[PDB]
Amino acid sequence: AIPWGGNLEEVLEELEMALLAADVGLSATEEILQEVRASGRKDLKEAVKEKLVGMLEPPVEPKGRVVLVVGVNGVGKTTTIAKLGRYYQNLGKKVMFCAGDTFRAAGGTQLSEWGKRLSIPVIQGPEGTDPAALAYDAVQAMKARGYDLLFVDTAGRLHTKHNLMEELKKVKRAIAKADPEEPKEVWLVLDAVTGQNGLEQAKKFHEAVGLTGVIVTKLDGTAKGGVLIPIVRTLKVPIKFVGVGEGPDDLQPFDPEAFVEALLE
Amino acid sequence: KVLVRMEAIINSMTMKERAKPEIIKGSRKRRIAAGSGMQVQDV
Amino acid sequence: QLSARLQEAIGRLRGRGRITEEDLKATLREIRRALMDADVNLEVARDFVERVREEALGKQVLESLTPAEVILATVYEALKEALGGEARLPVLKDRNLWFLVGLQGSGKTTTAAKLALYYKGKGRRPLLVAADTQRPAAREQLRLLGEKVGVPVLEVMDGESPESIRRRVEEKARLEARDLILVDTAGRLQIDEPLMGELARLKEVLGPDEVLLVLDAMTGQEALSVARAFDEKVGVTGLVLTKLDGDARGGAALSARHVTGKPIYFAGVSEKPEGLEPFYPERLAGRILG
RNA sequence: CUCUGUUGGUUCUCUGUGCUCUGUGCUCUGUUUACCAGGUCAGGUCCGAAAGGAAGCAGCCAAGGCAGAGACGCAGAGCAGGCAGAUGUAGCUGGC
Repeated sequence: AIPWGGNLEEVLEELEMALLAADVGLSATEEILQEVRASGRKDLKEAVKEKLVGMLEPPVEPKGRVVLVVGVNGVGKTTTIAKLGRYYQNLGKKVMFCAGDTFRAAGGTQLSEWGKRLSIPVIQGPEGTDPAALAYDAVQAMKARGYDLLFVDTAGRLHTKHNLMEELKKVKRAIAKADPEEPKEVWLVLDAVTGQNGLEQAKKFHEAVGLTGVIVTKLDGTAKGGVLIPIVRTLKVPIKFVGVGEGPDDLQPFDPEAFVEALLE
Repeated sequence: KVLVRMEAIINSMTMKERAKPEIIKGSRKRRIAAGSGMQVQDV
Repeated sequence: QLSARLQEAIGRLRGRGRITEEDLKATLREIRRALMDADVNLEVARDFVERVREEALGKQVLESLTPAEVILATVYEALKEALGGEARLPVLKDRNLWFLVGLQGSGKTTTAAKLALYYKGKGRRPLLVAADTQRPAAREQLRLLGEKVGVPVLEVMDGESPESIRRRVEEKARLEARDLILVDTAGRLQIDEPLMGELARLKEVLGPDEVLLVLDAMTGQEALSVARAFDEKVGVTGLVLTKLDGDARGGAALSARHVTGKPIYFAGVSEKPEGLEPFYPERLAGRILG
């Protein structure tokens, strides 16, 4: 607990104990402390809150129709798409899924179980096929029939391997072959238990396809997940959604005042 | 992938070219290159 | 040579002046979470920072001129003492019976070929025994690695009693005059009871002196659950840390000694039988923090 | 320098007897031939995301090929071993 209303030496010290335990950064945490010391304000509870909202900011409606969902291993990419299908069907949008996890075992069969529960059709395929061209047949079934949104699924790939990052560039030019305007929105799925490895992941995925939004999962535990602050500082990429569970209805919109309130506790 | 490309040049050769490598001239170098899928500089 | 998290935690205290009691708790919370990224358990990381807290007030870090050079020196000497201290080798008797236990995919058959070449050039005579029957082609794997070094292998049949195995081990170690006996067991879990009750029966009939536990460097938070189950039911007296060739830190060795209290002896750096060097608590002290 | 019967010599084709030599016809068998408009084509490539396709050299196989052992048809050029067969023979010397 941080005591608000004491001396200048104890308020700035207990603030550093809460930020470094929330996975913020190295040069990111050092930049916040130098701005409060040269300000000169008595109300230190509202002074730090106005600085943290400006670091995150550069219903939520997408810019395009086809969205590309990317991520690494152990984050739950297939679990995030199941939450995004419940939020948009209550408003009035026609959503359709696309399976692209044929590299991992039981990955393309996982989205088929959540697709029969939400009554949303999934475009499947055999094991050992290409996930880039299976997304091309999903764009041709959107323009011919009459669907609004489309979510593409990817495989479990790392940032260190160059052989799997060149396969990610083949998914971008596959959707751009049918419709030159698409893709517009590229979302990334990160975890809350990740330390300083999440900063190295965001720089490699922006050089490949180009990120326009970041989503974070597993916020219901002991981890706060403040690894979103150093990404909007250098790359200028905004935040979209937050995940507070494993269920379909567990998806709340991004509120810059509610994320800072739970970070300092 | 360098080892399988070296064996690829020997597999396109005849039994007289493997036992005697000095007879492989300009007319023979183009037959071995087009039969393996490589260039003249690789042979 | 330090890591990303420990380059800013020790780096911000340089050129500021004298510190308070609130600065010590702010630095120790960063070392606690730097261990969790280096594959150490949360219960062991909480008990480590409470040990350094009592040693920091004794050396007087509050009245010191340079705070960054004292905190970095206390964690370097406390981690060195928590891993073993110095390079200690096992006590060699007239008749030695060693045991190699572990998990699935840890490399128990790979470590059995390393200990058969290190003691052969010094003056001791090795002997290999294979008790792995559940895994296919496991008795053939130690036979190919035993011919590479020149040590004879003893193969156990399927469905044999623990009293019949001791009858063939004491017969081959008397005629050929073998002193060092290496027993290679099968891969089993911590929660599986039928396989752990057979291992406790194999310890009672034979009667070993040094029981070595082969643990991998890529083991996460479940490193405390393996070391507690193998000590109370069976009885671990030694630890071996294999696969230190990659980008792994090897923090699973800290979560294993805190609950048992038994020192670590050997370390593996390569997949070849020639790649074996003694455990140095000074080399791993700059790898977990680095 | 009548012809006849037994009987004697060359140059004809030929028809049959079975041999032997060559070309073949093609075929059989051993051996020979890098690429130069054959078939199948391991790798290794390329075209694709893939599914699926293509060129394509070795090899081999085929085709060209070089030679003998083949039953022999179909045939000409050969000798001397053949008792010997079918319609003419022309010159010279004999014997009847």
